[PDB]
Amino acid sequence: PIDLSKK
Amino acid sequence: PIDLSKK
Amino acid sequence: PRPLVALLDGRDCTVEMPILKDVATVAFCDAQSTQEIHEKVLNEAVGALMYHTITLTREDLEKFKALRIIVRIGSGFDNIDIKSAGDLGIAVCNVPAASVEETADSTLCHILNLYRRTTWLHQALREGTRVQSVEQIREVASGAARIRGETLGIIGLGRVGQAVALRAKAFGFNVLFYDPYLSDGIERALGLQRVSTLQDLLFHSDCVTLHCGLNEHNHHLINDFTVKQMRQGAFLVNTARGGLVDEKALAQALKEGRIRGAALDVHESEPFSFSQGPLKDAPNLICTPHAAWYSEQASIEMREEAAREIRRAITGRIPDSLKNCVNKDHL
Amino acid sequence: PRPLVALLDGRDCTVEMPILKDVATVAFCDAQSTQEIHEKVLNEAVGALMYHTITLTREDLEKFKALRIIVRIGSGFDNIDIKSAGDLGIAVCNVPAASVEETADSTLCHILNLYRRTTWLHQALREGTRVQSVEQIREVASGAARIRGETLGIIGLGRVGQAVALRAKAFGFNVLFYDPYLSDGIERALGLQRVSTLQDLLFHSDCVTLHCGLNEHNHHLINDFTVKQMRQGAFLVNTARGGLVDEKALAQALKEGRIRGAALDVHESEPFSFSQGPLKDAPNLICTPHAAWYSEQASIEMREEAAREIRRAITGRIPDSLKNCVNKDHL
Ligand SMILES: NC(=O)c1ccc[n+]([C@@H]2O[C@H](COP(=O)([O-])OP(=O)(O)OC[C@H]3O[C@@H](n4cnc5c(N)ncnc54)[C@H](O)[C@@H]3O)[C@@H](O)[C@H]2O)c1
Ligand SMILES: NC(=O)c1ccc[n+]([C@@H]2O[C@H](COP(=O)([O-])OP(=O)(O)OC[C@H]3O[C@@H](n4cnc5c(N)ncnc54)[C@H](O)[C@@H]3O)[C@@H](O)[C@H]2O)c1
Repeated sequence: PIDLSKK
Repeated sequence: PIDLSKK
Repeated sequence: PRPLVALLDGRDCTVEMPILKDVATVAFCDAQSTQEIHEKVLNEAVGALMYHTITLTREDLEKFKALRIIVRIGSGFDNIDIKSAGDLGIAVCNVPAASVEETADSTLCHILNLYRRTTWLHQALREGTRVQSVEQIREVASGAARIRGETLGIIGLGRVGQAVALRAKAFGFNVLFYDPYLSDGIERALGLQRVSTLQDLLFHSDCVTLHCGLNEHNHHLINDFTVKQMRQGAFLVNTARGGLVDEKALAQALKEGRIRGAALDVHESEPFSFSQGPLKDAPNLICTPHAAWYSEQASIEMREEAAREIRRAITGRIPDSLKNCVNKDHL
Repeated sequence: PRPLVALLDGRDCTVEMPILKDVATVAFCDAQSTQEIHEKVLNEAVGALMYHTITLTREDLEKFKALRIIVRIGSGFDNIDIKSAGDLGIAVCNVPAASVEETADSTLCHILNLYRRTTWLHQALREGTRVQSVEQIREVASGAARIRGETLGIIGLGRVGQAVALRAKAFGFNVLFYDPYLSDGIERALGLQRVSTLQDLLFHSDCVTLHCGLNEHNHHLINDFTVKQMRQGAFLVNTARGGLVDEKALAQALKEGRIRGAALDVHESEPFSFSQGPLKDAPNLICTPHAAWYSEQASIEMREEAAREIRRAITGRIPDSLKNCVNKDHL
């Protein structure tokens, strides 16, 4: 559920 | 083989 | 000396000829219409070879003076008033099963193209639909369902209908059929579930496919009323006769979504066109040019058969010399 | 306190979450590329969930500091260097068979769309192709062949391959397979013909379909050389791995006519596009967005499985606590 997408 | 098509 | 036989709706006798070359004067009219027929043909034609792209009502038949037998190259004889015909003294035959396989296969094909959406996937790519992540895959393919368990509703368990059931079970389908005029027990022999009313089938079906011969009772079998009897998002596959389905009711259902899809090889108005007709703008719709029966092998096969029937007549005696007659009890 | 697991090529953990909600910190990177991955993920990630839209070479793996296990959501683990991976101490698992049915069905579908040409018939009508007489039907459908008797050549008789053979026999196909690494006798159990060399199959096949796992030996299995080993007008169906077929050789064959058709769900360069690539202008060509596996049921099913594997690890012990590992013998 954590947005670990490179910005 | 006979062409009996209406003209 | 040699009776005359004419290929009403066509102009290719290359196959039939080798069989009627010495017992008849084969010619072609290619009359897409009942009136485009040559005069002398309606006058001196002992026999007649016809397909389906032309219907014959009593009004038409009574125009044939010397006609005594009509051979329908195919298993469908709904375009001919076999009754009024018989009462007129003209025997009508058909080719029982020369493309049963061709149709069974093509049918399961339309069923798979719906459940698997392989036809729309291709079409989609053909238009620039770019699919990168698995995320998009589930989107473009949003609709592809699992067949294992699904109940295949079959209406009409005839030659074709049965072939479909054999293939149907292979994919894990839960086949069940409906055929009022069918003998009792056949379901046991084939190990298939048999309902007694159309209402029951449409109620227990996720995918309904038509394989029944068109007639006076099943016309418009599928209508706004029977559609309400179907399930939500149910699939429809008609590779039998266009008169079986009410294009308007279906077009409405497809739009509303009460039917997740539809595959049609036969249509009310043939030739068919996505431009004109109720299905002018119907969602999830697959259509074929009434060619489910086609196959170079099946085509020649049925034509050689019809050719023999024409000869069993010109040489033998009507009707006790006909292997596949449909009005032997009407005259 | 709670190890970290990241969904490399994706951004939807709605399914996996309910299983890792209390044993891990699930997050998503949606890294379509190996470098688009978040820094901290490459630093603190005990486990990793990945699909196929991303490959991992030793050069990549050695970048993961805390990585100890990679779970491939699917049956394909060719995009991962399971070896270099194993030797690094990272276990790699896969979902053995969650969409075998989905693929088997979709495969037979592509096969039917070729033999029956139901996909092109529709497309044709969709463009205004008017079909009136039976004459035209044989023209637009010129190519539709009979399946009864045709020999279906199967390369790779695995989970999917076998499912295809069961369905194949149903349509009258004369199935025969080739699988070097397969145990002897299985052909008897399934009642199927088994050749010993790829040359033999391609020689006795009218339709060749690929169902073998891609690796170091079968890469470019189908090339200009092996194509010469195929029959004239033979069909090709690839729903396995794109590297299996040389798009250039096939594109050439299709054009020359040495291959009457081709169905592809997987391609060398994915995403696929009819605009770029060798098949830019290839005749008789059907393509799907690598979605033969898709099914709302199969999708969630495989994801819930991979989710368990990730937990059998974080909770159990590597590797004796993994039900579906692929490198248990490489480390
Ligand atoms: N799409 C095509 O190109 C194509 C290919 C083959 C045949 N035809 C059509 O296929 C259909 C079936 O062909 P077939 O060879 O199996 O025919 P059969 O061999 O005539 O099979 C049809 C079965 O339908 C049953 N039936 C009749 N009326 C019914 C009704 N109202 N409800 C339920 N069942 C009913 C019959 O008892 C019969 O067993 C026919 O309509 C025929 O005209 C079209
Ligand atoms: N198109 C898709 O979306 C999709 C769907 C399911 C699986 N996958 C692919 O499907 C293929 C088969 O899947 P599966 O689950 O049946 O796999 P298995 O279950 O891996 O079946 C493959 C079979 O191929 C055999 N094989 C390996 N190398 C071979 C070679 N060089 N020649 C002949 N046979 C060989 C194996 O011994 C095995 O029995 C794989 O390539 C996989 O990556 C893709």
